[PDB]
Amino acid sequence: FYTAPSTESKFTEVLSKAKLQYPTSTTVAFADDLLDGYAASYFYLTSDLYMQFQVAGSSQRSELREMETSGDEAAWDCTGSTAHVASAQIAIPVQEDGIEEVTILQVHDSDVTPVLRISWVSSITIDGVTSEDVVLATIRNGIDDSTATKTVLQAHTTSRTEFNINVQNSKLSITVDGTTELDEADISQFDGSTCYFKAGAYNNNPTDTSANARIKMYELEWVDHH
Ligand SMILES: O=C(O)[C@H]1O[C@@H](O[C@H]2[C@H](O)[C@H](O)[C@H](O[C@H]3[C@H](O)[C@H](O)[C@H](O)O[C@@H]3C(=O)O)O[C@@H]2C(=O)O)[C@@H](O)[C@@H](O)[C@@H]1O
Ligand SMILES: O=C(O)C1=C[C@H](O)[C@H](O)[C@H](O[C@H]2[C@H](O)[C@H](O)[C@H](O[C@H]3[C@H](O)[C@H](O)[C@H](O)O[C@@H]3C(=O)O)O[C@@H]2C(=O)O)O1
Repeated sequence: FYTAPSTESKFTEVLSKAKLQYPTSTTVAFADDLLDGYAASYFYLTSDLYMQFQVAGSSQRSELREMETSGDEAAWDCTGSTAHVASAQIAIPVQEDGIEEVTILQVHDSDVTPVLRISWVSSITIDGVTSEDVVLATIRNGIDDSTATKTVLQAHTTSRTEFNINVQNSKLSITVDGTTELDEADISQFDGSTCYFKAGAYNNNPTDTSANARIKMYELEWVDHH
C-alpha cells in the first residue's frame, strides 16, 4: 500500500538516471524497476508528493545513486572541466529520538571515499564552536586522510529547502535557498578520481538502532554541462 514516486513526472528523469540502494550498498531497484512503479516502506511517494526515504540502523541507507541513461554508472572526473550539478528541494522532518546524523546528499568517489556529504546533525563542534540542529557540509581531506573539513550550512527547519551542489574544475560550491554557503571549496585531493552524486537518507551513528531516519524530497535532479 505505497504509492510509487514514478507516478510523478517531476521524478521521471532522475529515476531514469538512478538506481536505488537499500539497506546497504546492494541495489534493490534499477532505473527500469524504479520507472515501473517501485515502492516500499523505505521509498515511496507521500500524499503531498514528496519522495520519502526512511531507514533504521547504524550506517544503513535508502539512497539513489546517480546513473547514466545508458545504464552505465556515473563516473565523471571529480575535478574535470565539465560542471556537474545536483539540485534538490528537501524537507528534513524532526528526526526520531536516537537519530543523530542523516546524510541527505553526497558526491562520492568510485571507490570508498565520500568527497562531500551534506547531512543533518544533532550536534557538531567545529574548532571549539558547538552547533545544535543544523545542516552540515563535510569534505574529506583525502582518500588516505580520514579527517574532513566541516562547514555549517543552515539551521535545521522543517520547511522545504533548495540545495544545489556545483562541482567544476577542482572546486565545489553549495547554495542553500539560493544563498552560497560554501564558496568553491577545494577538492583537488580527488584529482584522478571519478565521482557521482547520491541522494536520500544515510543514517550515521544512531544511538537507537531501531529508530527511523526519514527525509523527504519534493524535487531532485542531476545534470552535466559540456
Ligand atoms: O569533527 C570532526 O571532523 C571529527 O570527524 C571524525 O572523523 C569523521 C569524519 O570527519 C567524517 O565525518 C566521517 O564521515 C564518515 C561517515 O560518518 C560515514 O561513516 C561514511 O560512511 O564515511 C564517512 C567518511 O569516512 O568520511 O566519519 C568520521 C568519524 O570517525 O565519525 C574524526 O576526525 C574526529 O577526530 C573529528 O573530531
Ligand atoms: O555512502 C557513504 O558515504 C559511505 C562511506 C563509506 O566510507 C564508504 O565509502 C561507503 O561507500 C559506499 C558507496 O556510497 C556506494 O553505496 C557503494 O555502492 C557500490 C557497491 O560496490 C555495490 O555493491 C554496487 O555493485 O555498485 C555500487 C556503486 O558504486 O554504485 O558501496 C560503498 C561501500 O559500501 O563501500 O559508504
